Amino acid sequence: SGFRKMAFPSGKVEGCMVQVTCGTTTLNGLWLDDVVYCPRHVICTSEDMLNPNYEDLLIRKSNHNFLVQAGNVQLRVIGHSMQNCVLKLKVDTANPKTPKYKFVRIQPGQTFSVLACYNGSPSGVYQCAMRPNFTIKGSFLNGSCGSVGFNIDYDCVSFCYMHHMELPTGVHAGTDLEGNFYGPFVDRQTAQAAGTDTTITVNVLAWLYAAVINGDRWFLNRFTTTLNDFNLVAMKYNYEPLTQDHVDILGPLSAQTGIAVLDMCASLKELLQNGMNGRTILGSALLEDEFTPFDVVRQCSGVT
Amino acid sequence: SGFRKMAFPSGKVEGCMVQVTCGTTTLNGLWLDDVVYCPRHVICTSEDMLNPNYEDLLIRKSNHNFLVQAGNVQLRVIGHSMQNCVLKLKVDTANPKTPKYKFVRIQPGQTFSVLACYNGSPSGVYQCAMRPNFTIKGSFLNGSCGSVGFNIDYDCVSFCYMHHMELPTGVHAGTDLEGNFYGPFVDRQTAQAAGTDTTITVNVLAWLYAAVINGDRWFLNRFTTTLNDFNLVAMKYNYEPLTQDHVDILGPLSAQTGIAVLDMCASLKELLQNGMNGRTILGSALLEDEFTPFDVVRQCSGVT
Ligand SMILES: CS(=O)(=O)NCC[C@@H]1CCCCN1CC(=O)Nc1cccnc1
Ligand SMILES: CS(=O)(=O)NCC[C@@H]1CCCCN1CC(=O)Nc1cccnc1
Repeated sequence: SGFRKMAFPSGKVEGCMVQVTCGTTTLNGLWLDDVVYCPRHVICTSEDMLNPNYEDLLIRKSNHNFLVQAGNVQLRVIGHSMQNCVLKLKVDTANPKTPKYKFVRIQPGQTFSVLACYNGSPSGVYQCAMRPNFTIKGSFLNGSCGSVGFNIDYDCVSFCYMHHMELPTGVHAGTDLEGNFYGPFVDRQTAQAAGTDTTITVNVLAWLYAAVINGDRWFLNRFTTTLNDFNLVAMKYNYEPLTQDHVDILGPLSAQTGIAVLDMCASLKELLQNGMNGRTILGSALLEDEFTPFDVVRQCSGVT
Repeated sequence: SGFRKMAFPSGKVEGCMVQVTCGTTTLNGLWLDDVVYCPRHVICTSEDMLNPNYEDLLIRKSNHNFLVQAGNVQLRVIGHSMQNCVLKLKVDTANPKTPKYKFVRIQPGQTFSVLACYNGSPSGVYQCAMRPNFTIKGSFLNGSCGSVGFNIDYDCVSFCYMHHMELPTGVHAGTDLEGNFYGPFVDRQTAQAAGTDTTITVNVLAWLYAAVINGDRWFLNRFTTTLNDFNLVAMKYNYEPLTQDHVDILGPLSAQTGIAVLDMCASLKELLQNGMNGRTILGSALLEDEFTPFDVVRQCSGVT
């Protein structure tokens, strides 16, 4: 009973967080095996951030200039390299708490947990989604850079995000663990505006299935629709187009509830056109889109 | 930038979760020092749950009937006792991962993180609040009993909740770590209806301060009110009465933003009377009440 915005247990990732300092800038690093990954903007001063030339700035940096501390103990840096927008600091000690891990690059609409850190110390964990405009709506202050996003499949942590910046509008941008930004963003203090933050339709549908499974059924109507008809309405409301791949992904939820995917689309179409009328669904007055179909199945089945 | 429903990092609590089985019932236990705490209903069969006599049922149980497994290894039970609605199983091994801890009994309106577990294995973490009717709106399935709620102050985990049951309406009830239920609930499969789930006014105000700090200011109006005038409106909307103690607790948020607490009350009064008009505050279409003033300060300051 009940449906909550749930993050993965963060323990495995807490065991990887370290503090990285270069000059007067301190941010977070991810320590996996004998490598510490961190945003390359750790080498910048506030005056460098306006138009940094990372290759040039890195020439003035040596291994001993990167101070890495895990807990209250210092790690010895024996190498450093830049891969895209991340620095990889080779240390002389493999992280004894390194979990089984992968680096994955997620697609928009995919959700993940963020372990927000400051000074290499965890402050909290929350669930995010990669928006269709490649931003994330996180909760990050100065010092949170290097905090990571991840998913866990039993005992393997798939790291998908590393926090790099906040845009002037308060939304967030970062990279995968190979240092490639999600979206068109760059690690520079410049005019970077996000595109349209459309709603992740397949995720809203998954959450409507979660509401039916949990007893919230008032929005179920007597209508059906087609993908093309639904998509005409979805476009109008700034919702992402629904594809047959999304319908296939919702199949297990459709099977468990006996509600055909296109019927749920028609209910969603009426919610968009009529509004909620002061009513709530799973304690929310808006259509939640940061639960994937996989998250709904996992939460409704108790996957550990 | 940004404000998220954030849970505490769960690592310290993950190191305490064990599986407890008695007969055909398997639930979760909390292993701190050489004691495993778990709901006493682990001794019940589905036929016992209708009108259980826990003292009588416990007579038929011996130490060897409680199977405790931490990871894939079995713990030896050398004693057992019932304290209120929890069982304390003494084991021969102190939990090597026992963090610094306290057992606290929270008041309604207080928030906490829940590490939802099944078979002693963590599945997810989310943030909850003890409702004014002493229920919690969690996400718990069969097997989640024994999952705990907690707060962390630097390195000391204060355990405040242990999950025991779901009411027929899908809301949740549990105890503190001394086995005393929050509210009038009992660990019996019987007619237990919750009282009015009023809104935690002081928490809504704290979240409105968080919205102002994060740029969402559209709801700020040109009015002020008094505690008595505000409370007349609060009663009408099923909001908890606001006291001078709550005003004092909001003082740091009032100071940081320069918005007098009573002025924020007047903004909240207008939001109640006029509604949101299709607008959102911190990405929500309803007034969020599961952030305490302390949570707002902690998140807005980056406490680790
Ligand atoms: C906001 S801006 O005028 O576009 N300049 C961004 C500043 C630089 C641009 C280059 C990379 C470092 N940031 C710092 C940064 O974004 N820190 C931060 C703070 C809060 C939340 N998240 C991260
Ligand atoms: C729902 S009732 O008809 O009031 N009976 C409650 C059953 C017994 C009553 C006595 C204690 C054990 N529960 C089982 C229980 O609530 N399990 C569960 C399941 C999902 C979420 N959370 C917990």
